[PDB]
Amino acid sequence: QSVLTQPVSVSGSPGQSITISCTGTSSNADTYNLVSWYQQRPGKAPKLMIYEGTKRPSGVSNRFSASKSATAASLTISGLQPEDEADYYCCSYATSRTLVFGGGTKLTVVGQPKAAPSVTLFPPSSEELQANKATLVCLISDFYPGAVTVAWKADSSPVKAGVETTTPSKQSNNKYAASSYLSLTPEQWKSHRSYSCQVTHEGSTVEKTVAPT
Amino acid sequence: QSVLTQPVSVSGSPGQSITISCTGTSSNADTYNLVSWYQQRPGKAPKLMIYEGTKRPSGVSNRFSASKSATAASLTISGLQPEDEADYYCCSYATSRTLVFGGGTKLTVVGQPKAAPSVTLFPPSSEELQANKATLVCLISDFYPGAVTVAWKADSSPVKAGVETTTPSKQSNNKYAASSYLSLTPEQWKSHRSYSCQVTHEGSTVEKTVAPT
Amino acid sequence: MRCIGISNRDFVEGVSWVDIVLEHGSCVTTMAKNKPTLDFELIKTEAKQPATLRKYCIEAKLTNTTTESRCPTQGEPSLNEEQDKRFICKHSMVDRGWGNGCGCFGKGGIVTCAKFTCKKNMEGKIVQPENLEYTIVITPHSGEEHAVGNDTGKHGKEIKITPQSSTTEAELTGYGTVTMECSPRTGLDFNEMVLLQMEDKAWLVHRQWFLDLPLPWLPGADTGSNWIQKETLVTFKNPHAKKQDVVVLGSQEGAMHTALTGATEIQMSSGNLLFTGHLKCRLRMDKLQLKGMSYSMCTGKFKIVKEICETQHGTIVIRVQYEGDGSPCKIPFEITDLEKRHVLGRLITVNPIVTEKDSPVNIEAEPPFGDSYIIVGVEPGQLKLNWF
Amino acid sequence: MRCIGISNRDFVEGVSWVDIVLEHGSCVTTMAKNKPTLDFELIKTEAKQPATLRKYCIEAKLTNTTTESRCPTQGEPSLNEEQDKRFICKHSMVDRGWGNGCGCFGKGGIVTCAKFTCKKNMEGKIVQPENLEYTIVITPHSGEEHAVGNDTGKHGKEIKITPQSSTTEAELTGYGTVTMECSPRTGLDFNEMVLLQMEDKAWLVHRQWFLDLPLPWLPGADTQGSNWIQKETLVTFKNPHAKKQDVVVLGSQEGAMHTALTGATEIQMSSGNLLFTGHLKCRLRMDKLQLKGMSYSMCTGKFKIVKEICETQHGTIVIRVQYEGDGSPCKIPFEITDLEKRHVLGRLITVNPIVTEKDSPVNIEAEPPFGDSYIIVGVEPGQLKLNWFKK
Amino acid sequence: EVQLVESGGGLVRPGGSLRLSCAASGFSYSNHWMHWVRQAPGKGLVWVSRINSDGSTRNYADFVKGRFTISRDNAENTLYLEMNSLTADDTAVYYCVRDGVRFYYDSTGYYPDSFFKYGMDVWGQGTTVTVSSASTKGPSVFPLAPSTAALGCLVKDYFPEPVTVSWNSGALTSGVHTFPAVLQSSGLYSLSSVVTVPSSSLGTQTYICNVNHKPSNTKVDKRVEP
Amino acid sequence: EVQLVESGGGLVRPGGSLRLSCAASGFSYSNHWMHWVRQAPGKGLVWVSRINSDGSTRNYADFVKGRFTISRDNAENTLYLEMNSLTADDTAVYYCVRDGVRFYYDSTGYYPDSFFKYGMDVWGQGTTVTVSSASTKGPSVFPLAPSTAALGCLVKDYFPEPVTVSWNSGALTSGVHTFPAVLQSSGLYSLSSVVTVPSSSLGTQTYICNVNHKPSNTKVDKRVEP
Ligand SMILES: *[C@@H]1O[C@H](CO[C@@H]2O[C@@H](C)[C@@H](O)[C@@H](O)[C@@H]2O)[C@@H](O[C@@H]2O[C@H](CO)[C@@H](O[C@@H]3O[C@H](CO[C@H]4O[C@H](CO)[C@@H](O)[C@H](O)[C@@H]4O)[C@@H](O)[C@H](O[C@H]4O[C@H](CO)[C@@H](O)[C@H](O)[C@@H]4O)[C@@H]3O)[C@H](O)[C@H]2NC(C)=O)[C@H](O)[C@H]1NC(C)=O
Ligand SMILES: *[C@@H]1O[C@H](CO[C@@H]2O[C@@H](C)[C@@H](O)[C@@H](O)[C@@H]2O)[C@@H](O[C@@H]2O[C@H](CO)[C@@H](O[C@@H]3O[C@H](CO[C@H]4O[C@H](CO)[C@@H](O)[C@H](O)[C@@H]4O)[C@@H](O)[C@H](O[C@H]4O[C@H](CO)[C@@H](O)[C@H](O)[C@@H]4O)[C@@H]3O)[C@H](O)[C@H]2NC(C)=O)[C@H](O)[C@H]1NC(C)=O
Ligand SMILES: *[C@@H]1O[C@H](CO)[C@@H](O)[C@H](O)[C@H]1NC(C)=O
Repeated sequence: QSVLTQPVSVSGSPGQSITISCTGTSSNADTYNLVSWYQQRPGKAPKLMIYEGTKRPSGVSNRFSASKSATAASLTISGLQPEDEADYYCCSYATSRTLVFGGGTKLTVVGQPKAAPSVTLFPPSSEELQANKATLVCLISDFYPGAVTVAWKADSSPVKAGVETTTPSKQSNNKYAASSYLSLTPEQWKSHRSYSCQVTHEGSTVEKTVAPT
Repeated sequence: QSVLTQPVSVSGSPGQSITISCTGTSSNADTYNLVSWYQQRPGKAPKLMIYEGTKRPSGVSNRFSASKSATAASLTISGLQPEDEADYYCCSYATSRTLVFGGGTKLTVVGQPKAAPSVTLFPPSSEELQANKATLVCLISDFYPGAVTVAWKADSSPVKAGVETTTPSKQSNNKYAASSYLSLTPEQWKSHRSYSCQVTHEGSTVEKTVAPT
Repeated sequence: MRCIGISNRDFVEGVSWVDIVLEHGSCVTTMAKNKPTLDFELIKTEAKQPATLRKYCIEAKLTNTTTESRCPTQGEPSLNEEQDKRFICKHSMVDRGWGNGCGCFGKGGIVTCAKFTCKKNMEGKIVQPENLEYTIVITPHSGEEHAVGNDTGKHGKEIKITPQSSTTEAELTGYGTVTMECSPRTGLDFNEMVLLQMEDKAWLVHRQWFLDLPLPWLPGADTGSNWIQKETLVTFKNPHAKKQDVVVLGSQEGAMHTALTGATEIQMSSGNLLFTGHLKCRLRMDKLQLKGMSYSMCTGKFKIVKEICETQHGTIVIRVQYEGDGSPCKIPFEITDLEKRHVLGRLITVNPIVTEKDSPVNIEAEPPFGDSYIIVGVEPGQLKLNWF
Repeated sequence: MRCIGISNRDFVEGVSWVDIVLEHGSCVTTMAKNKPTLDFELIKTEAKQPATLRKYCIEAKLTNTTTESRCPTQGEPSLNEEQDKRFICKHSMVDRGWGNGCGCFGKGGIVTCAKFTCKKNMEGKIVQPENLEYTIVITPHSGEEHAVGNDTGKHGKEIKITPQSSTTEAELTGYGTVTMECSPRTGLDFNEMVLLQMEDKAWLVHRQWFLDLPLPWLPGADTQGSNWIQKETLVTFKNPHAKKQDVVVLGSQEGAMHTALTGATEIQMSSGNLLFTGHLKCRLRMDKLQLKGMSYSMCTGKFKIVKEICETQHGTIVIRVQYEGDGSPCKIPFEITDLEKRHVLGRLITVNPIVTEKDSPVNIEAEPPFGDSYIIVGVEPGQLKLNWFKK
Repeated sequence: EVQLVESGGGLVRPGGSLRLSCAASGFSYSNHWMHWVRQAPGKGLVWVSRINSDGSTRNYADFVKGRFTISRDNAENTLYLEMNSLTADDTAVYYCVRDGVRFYYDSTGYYPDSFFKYGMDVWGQGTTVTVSSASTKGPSVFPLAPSTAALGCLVKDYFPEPVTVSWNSGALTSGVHTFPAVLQSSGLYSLSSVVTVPSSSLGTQTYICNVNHKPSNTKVDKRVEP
Repeated sequence: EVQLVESGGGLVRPGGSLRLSCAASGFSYSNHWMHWVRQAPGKGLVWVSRINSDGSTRNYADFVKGRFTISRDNAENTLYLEMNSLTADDTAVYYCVRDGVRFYYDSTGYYPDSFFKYGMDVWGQGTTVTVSSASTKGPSVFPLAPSTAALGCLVKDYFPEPVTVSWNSGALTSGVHTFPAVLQSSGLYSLSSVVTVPSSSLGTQTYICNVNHKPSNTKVDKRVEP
């Protein structure tokens, strides 16, 4: 067995050198010796960037280099360019016969200053409640870079059942927006004192709360 | 091979004696010697009424008798009562190894006065046409007995593709109603000058016509 | 009346006890003076406490094939499947080198595993002679309208016997009891034999021979997925040291059939047998009695409901209905010459009686050779029929 | 260089002409004075004009079972299936009577028909010896950086031969042509032998024996046919008590056949191609073969050892080295002498090692001598000196 | 007495397989012929198949080119029908049926004599087999505008049954008739609901139909005007 | 140069089966290992399966307990993935991928050495597999009332994509953001559209969202008020 974890997001400035880590659990030196890296630009197919932990295939820009240790593997991009903004995935063997990918890292090339998300939480509409349904709508807007994490809570209890969240998308102003949904029955909504939407962006958390009453 | 055909409907009055015929194609005297009759009341399982052309099983009312000839087999009901308002099916061998049923005969026992059907034909609604669909709705109501036949026509050409008709059902006033559907594309509806719904009841026909224009 | 229509029928008569022999597809009709005529048939034989000795696979399937190899000096490869008892695995050596994904040149270990699944098997059952249950159906010649040849036996008293519990009294409703003291007469004794059961076929074979079969087997205890001796039907091929292949050796069903030619074949049916062995019984009728021997003769006339037919043994079956009054009453029956001078034929359905006027009676009788007169009832309206 | 790594490898040296023996899983390395070293391999054997003699059913299935009976004196029953050649039928007699649906008592005729469907078959093919196509792969010892044991064959010239068209000239890009005059030496002669093909296995058996097999067959003429002859050989009708007729199959004869085919010449098979036991004795003329670049100068620069020396199963060694100097295309200087550098000792396998591009390393295979040896590649300065051990 | 209970009916995808199983009790099952008969909704009886006591004789109707296999287990008093390659033409109720009369002539139930006397005297309640291709779907509702006068609402393409319709939130009940649904070739149901009202009311009184489809948790309120 | 083209992706019902098929060109297919990788929409890459040259070694990820079978046809330069018992967790784009580096070490592509050097250097464009259970539906639209201020419309349970939203018949365009749809566990899509307006305008200016779902030919105009 083996599970590879990567940072959710990494933000860099043009000309700078950024490093993305790939760490494993129940892994060893052979896991990282065999790590490969893949670049996936938005809406495009993945591209092989690194293999055998540190070897770069021909055609891949010399701005990409990689290192590996007995405990982690890392990809380094020197001279960050806007075209480097993409999702990066690490991959290695999970067992002697099977491969596994990391969770992915969204690499942001900073053109504009970092902006924290604005969060609006809407309760179920009276109309929807009349349809024997309930949907909590958590609106996240005007943030940069375009990586956020979302947590829902019923009272103080984290909730994951029924939660569906969109991938952040560019707004008309080049910043990002994303949406999160918590689907409930009217009885569920009404059974708790409150619900909360928690948005984490660049290590800070904004939580909005609404109540049935 | 052998195919058994029965009348679509037979209407009788209480106390009267009615006879339902079962005629065969590619059949012979042995087909009719082996004819069996089955009664099926609405929503009930079939019941064996006659076997071996003329033998009546015990329990079956003595008001039911049967005859057979070299060209047809017949079931005769003497003294019609409201309780026998079922569909009747004949059955025999199609080949030395296989059986076949007739198409069935709906026997109506006239309890209340005969009422000719009222027919309303509705064209597709503008809303449905906006959904790139079209359905002609032919409403048949207030008839007794509860047997009708339905024919659709595009201009003068009989149409059978896309036609779906309900089995007549009792109304709140004990007379019967039935519905018929003709499913078309908007282009099909619009390609003809008119459509017609033809309802036949007790040997008379009522035809309503509507046009796209 | 059940025996009527079966060609392999016996007519056994006993002076005033009577020994009979029952086998599958053979019926015995017994008659005795002032005793009811009875029909016996062996309807089923069953081995009830058979201990499965061994189950062999005759047709197998290999699935879920998995392989792992290692480069020279990198040790022995291993798969988890090697610890799964449903998998057959084998280690070999292949030629490795630069051109084959190894840094140096040598023999790299390989290992191939496949899931052994049986598609067709054979079971060996050990059966104890005393546990062979027989089901005999005794049908009295009661004349009832439909009793004649009715396999259902809803009129015949079923009785189960075993080579030990040989003596059984069977009560026949309206006729009393009949004592049966049977004995087995099998072809082979079950001692040192194994009942090799496959599909719908069955045979009796030597125990040591059975155990010496080179096929994958499962013990009686595991009836399971850890097939023993899987090697007997699986083969690993690595002829050029390049790749290892796993190949099945193909269904042994017909091979077994050929091997089982010089063996006593038994027919089978989902744990029941159609054994070729005869059951020798002794039957006592001292407690049997003719039902209704005190009733008086029928006065009215009789009707002939069904056309006279001749059986394969020259006997005739006549279905007649009583139209008169008096029921329950005795039908007068006689079969004399054309001049009515002396009775000639024999009665099979002795003491034919009417129970209900509506229900007709079936009388079976042996007419004499040539022209005969079947007289049923008494004048007036006494039926007079002519026989050839 | 393709042979490097295979255990069943032969080293044949010509005293101009050379007789070699190719078989499956065997490679042959040929060497000759001032001639390129070549690697030969039999990659595939194929019978292209095999005439199906007879097809036998070894596992069958009975379906579409139909029965008809008649009451006594009502004649013989009949089904249309009795005229369908895919059906097997049999007439018998059963005991009939009142208790059995007949107005009278007697022997009523019965008839049972079933559809004979084959699930597994065996095909016997007659193959003409001259129609046996062989595919040989010739890989020159070109030293190319990936040429070593590369199965792809983007390096060796594929050539097809047959027992008749025994002589073929094959051109090797940069080395000229090689004349091959081959001849088959199979284990058994194909005259009166039948290539009994079943599934992935194959055998060579006597013709009369094949034809005398008691199994259902389809003649070579009717292939994809449905009128299986002798269906009786796998079908049996049982009516032991005259009560009912049953149709029973005799069970797959696959393993029975395998047991019968023990004392037969087994052939491996693969969807109409054969891995055959026999060998191909060829004669090879190298008079038109030439060392590529026999007029080249010695490399002047120094060489780097890109990959650790490895030993093959036959004691020879393979050294992959990269040229760092200037001059390419140039001849690689190579020598294996004693520890005291007095006299050349080991032999060269990859004769005339040459450099084509500085970036592309070269693979040289040589037979070092027994014991301590010195592998000298290049020239002073920086002349590579490697000591090798040979037990 | 004697009864037959079928099982195994339900939703099957097109091309799918299903096994129907009928349990018989209270009569000498092993000696009787057994048949399968079917009935498309609202249509007539269609003979499907029969099997004798042994199972040596199994007959099928022409429409089952080999897709169904009938079978039986006498000791378990069970009858089976294995169905493959099912299509929309096969949607129907399937009845397990006993041939009790043949038992009166051949008590073994084995012999397949040509054109033998038969009688299907015992029938099961039937198991519903629905071969369709939707999972859940709420209806689309369209108005049938008046042209006394009759007006209504058409409830198109929903699945499964049932749909309920009221008028004016239940206030209009006189003259209301909600029709049985039809199953279309698409595998979806449609029905219509109509009300006959005085023609003089058509300009003044508003008529709204309230359609409720609980399986999809859908409610629609459609206004119907001339 | 070198290309891979996948086929067979589309809508499948839960529990259904599908066969994906990849055509390879421009390289010696028979000597390369081949893999299947998937990616749920907007989510990360997930390795699914691999097969060697021979087909003697076929490996699968733990989440495919045996439901998918990989296969290949070397002479046809084709790769297959047979998928059964599909669930909503399997909706994703499926990519056909070549292991070009392993070719550099083992040119046969046969030997399944443990932890061998590999590299997924050639990828197809991917085929979309959507495991769902609805076909057409106009949406239900609910207002997200203001509590500057943000207000919006929630467009729930429609299928398929896409839905378009305008505001005030296209008159309101500043500050409008229509969000990508989410696919729910029900197999239906939902999206939201928001506009940020001055809070002072909330009492005076009417805001109406115009939702158009062309596949169902449905339009809804919902007014959003505080
Ligand atoms: C083999 O034996 C079978 C059973 O033997 C029985 O065993 C003894 C112990 C008694 O139970 C005795 O009944 C039998 O001897 C035998 O099966 C039996 O056959 C009869 C037919 O003769 C079955 O049906 C019964 O008859 C009527 C038919 O009525 C018409 O014909 C009669 C003349 O035959 C006229 O009088 C009438 O006016 C009619 O014209 C059946 O309809 C009825 O069965 C059904 O009745 C109602 C219908 O709703 C149901 O409630 C019942 O459950 C039945 O469905 C009568 O029962 C009789 O049922 C049947 N018995 C059994 C147990 O099955 C068989 O005929 C013999 N065959 C041969 C070749 O030997
Ligand atoms: C068996 O033989 C195979 C082919 O044999 C050929 O024979 C000789 C005579 C020549 O014709 C030559 O073309 C072949 O060797 C052989 O396959 C070949 O292997 C090479 C890898 O060594 C393939 O890839 C090529 O290399 C680069 C990798 O660059 C990195 O490594 C090199 C050192 O190897 C460094 O210098 C670099 O800085 C990098 O670190 C590949 O990336 C590239 O392939 C791709 O290139 C672009 C990328 O966009 C695409 O357009 C291409 O289509 C490729 O996708 C180079 O081509 C080489 O492609 C491959 N040839 C063939 C025909 O497949 C194999 O290695 C041999 N194996 C054994 C065990 O002997
Ligand atoms: C491998 O085993 C699994 C688990 O039983 C099974 O589902 C699968 O079908 C097997 N593989 C093949 C190719 O049958």
